[PDB]
Amino acid sequence: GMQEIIASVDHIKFDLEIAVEQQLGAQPLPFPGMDKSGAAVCEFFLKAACGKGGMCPFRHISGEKTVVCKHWLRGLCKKGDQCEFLHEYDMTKMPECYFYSKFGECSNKECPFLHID
Amino acid sequence: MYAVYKQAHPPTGLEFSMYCNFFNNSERNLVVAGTSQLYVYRLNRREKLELAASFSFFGNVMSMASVQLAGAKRDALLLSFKDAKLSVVEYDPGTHDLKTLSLHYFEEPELRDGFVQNVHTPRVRVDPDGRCAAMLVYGTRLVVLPFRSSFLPSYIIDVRALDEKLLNIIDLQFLHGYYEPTLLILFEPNQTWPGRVAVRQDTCSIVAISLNITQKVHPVIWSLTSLPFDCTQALAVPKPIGGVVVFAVNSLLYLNQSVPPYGVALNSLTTGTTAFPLRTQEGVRITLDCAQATFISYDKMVISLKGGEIYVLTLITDGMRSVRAFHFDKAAASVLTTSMVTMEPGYLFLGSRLGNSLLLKYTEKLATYSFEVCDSILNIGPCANAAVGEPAFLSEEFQNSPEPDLEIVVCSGHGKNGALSVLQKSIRPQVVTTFELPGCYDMWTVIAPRRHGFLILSREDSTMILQTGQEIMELDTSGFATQGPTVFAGNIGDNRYIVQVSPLGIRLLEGVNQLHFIPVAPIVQCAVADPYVVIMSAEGHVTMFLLKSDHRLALHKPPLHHQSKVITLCLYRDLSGMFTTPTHWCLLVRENGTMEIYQLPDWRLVFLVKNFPVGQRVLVDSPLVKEVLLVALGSRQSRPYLLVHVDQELLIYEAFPHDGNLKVRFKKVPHNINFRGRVARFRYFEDIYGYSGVFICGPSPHWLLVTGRGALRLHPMAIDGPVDSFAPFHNVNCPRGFLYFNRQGELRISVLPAYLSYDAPWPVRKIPLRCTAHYVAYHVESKVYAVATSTNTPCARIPRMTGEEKEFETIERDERYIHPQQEAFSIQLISPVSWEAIPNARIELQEWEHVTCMKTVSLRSEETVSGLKGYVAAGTCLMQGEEVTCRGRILIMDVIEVVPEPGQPLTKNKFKVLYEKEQKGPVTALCHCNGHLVSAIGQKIFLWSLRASELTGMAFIDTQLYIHQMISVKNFILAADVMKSISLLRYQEESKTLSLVSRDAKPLEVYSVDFMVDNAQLGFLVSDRDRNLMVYMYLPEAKESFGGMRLLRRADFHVGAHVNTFWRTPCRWENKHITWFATLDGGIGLLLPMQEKTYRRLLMLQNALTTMLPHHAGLNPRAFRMLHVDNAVRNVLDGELLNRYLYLSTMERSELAKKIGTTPDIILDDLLETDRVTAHF
Amino acid sequence: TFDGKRMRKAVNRKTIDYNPSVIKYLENRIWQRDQRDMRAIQPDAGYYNDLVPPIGMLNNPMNAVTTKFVRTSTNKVKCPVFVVRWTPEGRRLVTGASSGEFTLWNGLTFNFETILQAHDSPVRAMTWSHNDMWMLTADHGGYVKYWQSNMNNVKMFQAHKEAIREASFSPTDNKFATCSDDGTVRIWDFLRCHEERILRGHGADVKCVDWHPTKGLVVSGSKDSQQPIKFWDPKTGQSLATLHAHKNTVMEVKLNLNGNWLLTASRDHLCKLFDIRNLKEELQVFRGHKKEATAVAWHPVHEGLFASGGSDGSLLFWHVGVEKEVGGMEMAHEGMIWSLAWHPLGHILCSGSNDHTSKFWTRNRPGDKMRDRYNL
RNA sequence: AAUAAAC
Ligand SMILES: [Zn+2]
Ligand SMILES: [Zn+2]
Ligand SMILES: [Zn+2]
Repeated sequence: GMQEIIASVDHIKFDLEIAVEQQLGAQPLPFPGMDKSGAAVCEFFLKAACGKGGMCPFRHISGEKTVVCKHWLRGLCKKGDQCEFLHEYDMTKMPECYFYSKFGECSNKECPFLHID
Repeated sequence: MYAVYKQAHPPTGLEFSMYCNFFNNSERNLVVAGTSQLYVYRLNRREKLELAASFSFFGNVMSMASVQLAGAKRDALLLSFKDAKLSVVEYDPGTHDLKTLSLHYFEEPELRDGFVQNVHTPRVRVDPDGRCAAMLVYGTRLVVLPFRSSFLPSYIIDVRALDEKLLNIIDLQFLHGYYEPTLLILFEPNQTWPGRVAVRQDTCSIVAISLNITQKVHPVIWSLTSLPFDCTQALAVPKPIGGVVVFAVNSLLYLNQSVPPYGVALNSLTTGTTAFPLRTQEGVRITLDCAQATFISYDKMVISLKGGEIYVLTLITDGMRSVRAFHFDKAAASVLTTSMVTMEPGYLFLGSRLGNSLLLKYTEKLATYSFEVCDSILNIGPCANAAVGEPAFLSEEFQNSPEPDLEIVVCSGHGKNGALSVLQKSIRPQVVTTFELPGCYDMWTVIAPRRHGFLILSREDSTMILQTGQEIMELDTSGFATQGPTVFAGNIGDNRYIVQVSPLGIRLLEGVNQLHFIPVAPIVQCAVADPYVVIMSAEGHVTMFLLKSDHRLALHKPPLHHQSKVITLCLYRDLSGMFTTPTHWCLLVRENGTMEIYQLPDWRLVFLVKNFPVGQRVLVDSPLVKEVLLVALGSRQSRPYLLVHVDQELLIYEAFPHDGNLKVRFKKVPHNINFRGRVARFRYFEDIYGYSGVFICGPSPHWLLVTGRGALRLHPMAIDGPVDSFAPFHNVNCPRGFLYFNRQGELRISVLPAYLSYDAPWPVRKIPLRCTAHYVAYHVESKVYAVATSTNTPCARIPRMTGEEKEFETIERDERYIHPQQEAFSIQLISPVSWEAIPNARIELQEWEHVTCMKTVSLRSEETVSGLKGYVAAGTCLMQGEEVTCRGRILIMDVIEVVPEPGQPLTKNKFKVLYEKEQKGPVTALCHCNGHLVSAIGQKIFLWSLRASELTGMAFIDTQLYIHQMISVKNFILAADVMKSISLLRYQEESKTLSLVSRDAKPLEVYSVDFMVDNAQLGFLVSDRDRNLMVYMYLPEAKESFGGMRLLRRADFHVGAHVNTFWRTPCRWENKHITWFATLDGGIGLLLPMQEKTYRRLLMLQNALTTMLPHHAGLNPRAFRMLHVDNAVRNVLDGELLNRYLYLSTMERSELAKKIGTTPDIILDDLLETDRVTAHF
Repeated sequence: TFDGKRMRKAVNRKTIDYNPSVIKYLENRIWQRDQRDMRAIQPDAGYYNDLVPPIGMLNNPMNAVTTKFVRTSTNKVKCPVFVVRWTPEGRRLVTGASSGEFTLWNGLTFNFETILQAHDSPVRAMTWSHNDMWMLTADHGGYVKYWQSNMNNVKMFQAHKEAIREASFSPTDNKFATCSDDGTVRIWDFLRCHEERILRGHGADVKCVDWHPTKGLVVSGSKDSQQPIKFWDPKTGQSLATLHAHKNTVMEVKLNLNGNWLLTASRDHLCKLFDIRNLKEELQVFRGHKKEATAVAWHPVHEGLFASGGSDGSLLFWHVGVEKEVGGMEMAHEGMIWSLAWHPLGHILCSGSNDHTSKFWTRNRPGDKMRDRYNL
C-alpha cells in the first residue's frame, strides 16, 4: 500500500529534474523593470554569478533582509527583488500592528501582524 | 509519449433496460445496457437472472429502444450513440454475433445551429403499434424513421420551425390509440429557473404532433400552455384509458384531449410557485424529481422515487374511462434506480448505476402490493476514491514471493447503497498442509466409501497411493498396481466403483480390492465418462468399455474407418443439454485437421469441422492438437464449453443451439491467457466451495468458473509459480477444497479463502456501509483503512451573518412539507482482518462540515529509523450557503495500538488526533513533499512543516480558482483546478520558496491528475469532464511551447468514462510504471508506457484492425478514441482493439501480418508481453 | 484623506462566496452523470446548500440571469468609470475610472484593496492576457501600457495620436490591435511594441475591435454609416469583408469563444447576431433596449447567453434562440452603462456606470420573493 | 513602506 513503498521512484533521475538544475534554455525576460514574483530561485547565483542580474527570469536573494513586507502577502510588490523586505512566509518576522502602537487595541481578532506589548 | 490503454475490468452499472424478443419470438428477454456494453438476460424459475449474451461497443449507449419490424422473426434494437448516431441492430442466428441492419450518421455542422457545445443527449422513441420511430437529435431536431427491404428513408423535422416554437424539449413519448403515430412533446417556450419564480411563474407546454408518414406533414392537435414550471418525464398511459401522466417535482397531472386537466399536488411547495389548478393528495408528502416509473398491467403504476422508495399509483377510473382521482400507497423500499422494467407479471427489474441492480417480485395482499427480492446483479458503483492496500491472511508458504502482494479497496456506490469494495484479481489459496513428494507428476483423487478416499500418484517407475481420512497417510496394500505407472484413475458408476488403467492392463476396483482385470501400443490417455470407458493408445487405436451388471466392464471396440490418425479424445453427457439430434457423446480429433463428434451407443458421425486446428470463430458441420475437453458448466450442467490446446495457444468455444446432425455450433470467446506420458491440463472440478468449472494447468494457471449466472469467469493464479497437476479434494480437516503440485514438487492441501465472491469479473467482497463512502486510505502502520462517510439528516436551521456573530434561523413550515437534506460526515475505521468497522473509533465532525479530501500523508519525524511516519490527514470545511464565509480545518490523525477491550480483538486500534485547528479559509486538497504537508487554502497553496505539536508554514504561491486535486513526487507538486488547468509546482528546500514551473494555458475541467512514469520521461496524466485522457510534458527545449511556461499535451485518448482514481505500480520495462485507474462507470483501466519501436509496429496493426473487421453496431473504433469530438496528438493504442488480434483465427491472423509487413509470431510476442507485465492486484 | 491608519470597528461584509457551491458540485459530480440525473432545487429558503455553479447546471442557462443585487462599490472621489474587468483568477476587480485610477475591489467581500494612478486620461480599454501574465490598458491620450499581475507599471508607449477606444489581441500573447478616434486599427507586436501594419479605409472614427479566437480576424465597428463593420486581416492588412448592419454608430462588437457568432451592439436601440461564415443572411435581432445599447458581455460558460447594457442605465439578459429577452433591470441601474464583465465562474456580474458607481449582480436565491427595488 | 481599517 501507499505507492511510496510499491512505486518507489527515488532511484529515478528524471529529465524534468535535470532540466531545472541547469535551467535548460530559459529565455531572458523582456521589459527590464519586471518582477516575476513566483519564480524559482536560481542556484547559479548561489554558487557563482549568473551574469544577467535584474534581467534574469529567476529570482536573486541576498542575506540582508530582515522583516516580511505587508505587500507580498497580497501579491502586490512593485519593488520586486530590490525591495528592502523579506518575501518569505515566516510568521515570526512580521511588522508590529499599527493599531497597538497608537490606537490601543486591534479590531479584528485574526490580525496577522505581530502583537507585542 | 508512447503508451497503451488496456482495460482490466469490464464496466458494471446498468443504465438502460427493456423487455423484448432478443433471441426469438417465443420467449422474452431482459435486455440491459450500460456504458458501452449490452447484456441479454433470460430467467430461470427460486428464480435467478441468467446471462445469455454480452456485447461490447466502441461508443457509449445514450438511448435504447426496440421495435419489431414487419415480417422479421425477432425484435430489432435501436441504439443511440453520441453526436447523433442511430444504429438498428439485431441478434443473428447462425453466427451468434449481432447483425447490424442500419447506421444513420446525423452529425452535421448546419444542424447544431451554431452551438458548439452539445449538452442534449439523443433520445430514441418508438410507437406502441410499431409504425415509426423517432429520435430527438440535439434537442431541436426530430428524425422520423418510417417502417412498413424493411426500412424507409428518414426525414428530419425541424422542431423550432413548427407551430408553438418549442425551443426547449423536456421529454417526448408516443401516445396510444391514434391511427396516426401521435408524438407528444413536453417543452418550455419560455424557460425559467427554480429559484427565480416571481417573474416567470410556470411555463411548460404540450404539443401532440400527429405525423403523416406518407404526406410528410404534421399538424399540432391538443395544446396546453400553463403546466407547472418544473415538469420532468411524461408517461404514455396505455390503451384502454389513454392519455398521459406528467410527473412534476411537486405535483402530478393527468392529461387527455377530451377530458379537462386533472392534476393534484404532492407536498405543499405549490403555495406561491404554481398557479395551475391543483388539488391535494391525502396522506402523501413525496417528490417526483428523479423518479423512474412504468405501467404494471393497465391503470397501475410503480414509481421508484429518489431514495429508492416504491409507490403504486392506481388511476381511479370512472365508467367514462376517465380519471376521478389518484391513489398512493407506500410499498417496500429498494435500490436507487436508473431504470425500471416490468418483465413477466410479478417481476420488476431495477437497473441502477449506483447500487446492485436487482429483480423484484410482487403479489397482491389480502390492489395493495408487497414486493419480494428475487436476485441482485453485483455492481461496483461510481468509484470515487480507491486505495491500494495489502491483504491480511496470505499463508506462510507463499510469504517470500518477490513481487508485492496487494489488493485495492474501492469506495463504490452512493447513499443508501454506499459501500466499500475489496477488489482482487487472482486467487491466493489458503494452504493448510504441504508436503514434498518428488518424482510423481500426475495425480488423481477418487471417491471411496462423499469425501475423497484415495490420492493416486503416477511416477515414472511406480505408483503412489495415499489413504485419506483423519490423517492422510500412504497406503501399502494391493488393489492398485504399484509395479508401474498409471495413465489414468477415475470413478465409474456413481462413486461406487473405481477404475484405473495401466499402459498394459485395465483394472476395475470396487474399493481397495480389485474386482477383475483386462489386458490390451502405449496407452497415453483414457476417457472415463458416465458408464463408458474409451481407451486410446499412441498409434491411434481406440477401444471402448461399458459397465454391465452380472458389474463387469465389456469390450466394444468402436466401428470406425480411420482416414487419419486420432490424436485426442473427450467424452460428455447432457444433464440439462442442447445436443438434440442424459445422452452420451464422443469427441475425436484426427491428425488431418478435422473434428468429429460421435453419438456414443452407436458410432455414427454427427458433427464435422473440416479445418479444425486453425481457431475459427464459428464452426459448422460438414496444428498438433494436444488436449480437448468438453464439459458442461452452470445450473444443472446447462451450457457446454469446448476447451482445446493447439500450438501453445488456449482457445475455448461456447455452444449455442442452431437448426440428422447436431443442432449446435460453437462460438469462440476472448481470452487473456497464453501457454508459453501425456499429462492432462484441463481438469474439470465439481463443487469446490460450491463453484463448478475447470482448472487449466500450465505456465499461467487459470480457474475457469461458471455459476448459475451463466457468465464466464477466468481467474488467474499467479502466486507459487506454474502448476503441473491438480485435483479436487474433500476431506475432514480440509473441507471442499483442492490439491495441486507446485513446479518444485510440493503437494499442497488447500481451501479457497472464504471471504471473497468469485462470481464477479474480479473476486470481490462488497462491504455495505449504508452511507456514502467518500474516501479511503490504507494506513501501513497498524494496517487499517480510514473511510470518510456521510448520512443524510433533515436540515432544520439556516445560518446567517449579522456582523457580530452567526444567527441560525429555524425553518418553520406546514407539517405537509419535505425537508432539505443535511449531510453529517464521520470518519470510520475499517479492519482488513474481518471487515467489520472497528467499534469506538469514529471521528465525527461539526454540524455543517464536509470532508473535501483524505490522503495518507508521510510527514517526517525524529522517532523512526527513517524520516516518515505515515499519518492520515483530512482537509474539511463548512458549507453554510453562499452568504456565509467558508472556512476550513486541517485534521491530522494517526492510528495507535492500545490494549484491546476484552472480547473484541479488533479494538486494539484507535485514532489519536495530533492536530485539529481551523484555518484561514477552505481547505481543499493536501499533499506530502519530502515530509512537508502541502495544503491549498482558497487561492493559496501553503506548505506546512509539522513540528512536535503544530503545523508551521514555510512557503506558498497564489494559485487559480479552486485547486481540488494535488499529487506530488520529489519536490514537484502537480495541482488541478476546477475550470482552468493543471499547474505544476516546484519547491527548493534550501530556501523556503515555492514556485510555479509551467501550466496548461488553455481552460480545461480536470477531474484528477496523475504521474505517467517512463525511464526518464515523467508524464502528467489528466482526465477531462469529457471522458478523455491526456498527458502533458514539460519540454523547455521545444519551441512550440514557450520557454519553460507552457505545457504540451503529447498523448490523447478518449476513454469512455470519467476517472477520479489513480494507482501506480511497477510491472512484474526496465524502470517503467503502470499508472492504473478505475473508471467512474465501474470499470478499471491501465496505461502502460511503451518504446517507440514497439509502438509503431502496433500502430500499423491498429490502422489495419480498424478498417478490415466488422465492428459491432457499425461503429468506428478510431473516431470513438479521438479526443473530445464525441489539436489531437494521439499516441495511445487501443488495447481493447489490439485484443481483437488474438481473437482472429490463425489463417486470418497471418493475412494482416502480411498486409502490414511482418510475421504473426512477432506480433504475438509484441502483444502478450503487455499482458504478462500487467498481472498485478 | 484615506491613508489606512485610522481605525474602525470590525464588520462581517456581505459575501457571495463561491466555495460551498463548488464543493457541492464536486460531490454531486461522482454520482451524477448528466443534468438528467440531477435532483431538482426546490423553491424554498431551506434548499440553500443545493446550488451548483453554472458549470454544474450546464443546460438550463437561465441559472446565471444575475438579478440579485449585492453591493455598489463607489470611490471617494466619485469619478465616472469606463472599463471594469476581473483578474483572471477571480481574485479582485480592477476598475478603470475617468481619472486614470485603478481601484482594485476585492472579489468575495467586495471592500477595497488598492488604488493606483495609471494614466493621465480616462481609461478606455482594458484586456487581460490569455494567461495570467499581462494586462493591456489604453487611455484617452493615446498611451498603451503593459501591466503585470501585481499591478506594476511595465513598458509604456504611444499607439495613436487620438483617443484609443478598444483593444484586443491574438489567440496567443503576441499581437494586439488598438482602434482609436482617428479611424485606424493599428496592429502591434507585443514584445517589440512594433506597429506592424495600419488598417485604413474605415472612413470614420472606429470604436470597437475584437480578434477572432482561432481564425485570425479583426472585426471593427465604426461611427460612420457607409462603412459600419469592416472585417480585417492581421497578416495581409487587406479588408476582408464589409458588413452593412446598423443605421448608426456600432458601440460594441464581440465574439463567442466558440467563434461562430458575431454579436453587435449599436446606437439604434438594437443588438444583432451574425454568423461570420454567412454574412449575406442574418441571425436574430434583439429588441428590448428602449434607449441605446452601449455594452455587451458574453457569458463565459453558458455559450449563447449575454448580458447587455443600456444608455438609460438599463441592464438586460438575452439568450440565443429566444425572441424576447430572458429578463432584465429596466431603469433600475442608474446612469449609462459603459462595460460589463462576468466573473470567471459565470455566477456574478459587474457593471460600470456613467455614474460614479459600480454594482455587482448575482443569481437569485431559491424561494425568495423578488420584491426589491430592481425587480418588482 | 506603497491606502493594512474604505459601514
Ligand atoms: Zn540568476
Ligand atoms: Zn516587497
Ligand atoms: Zn492587530
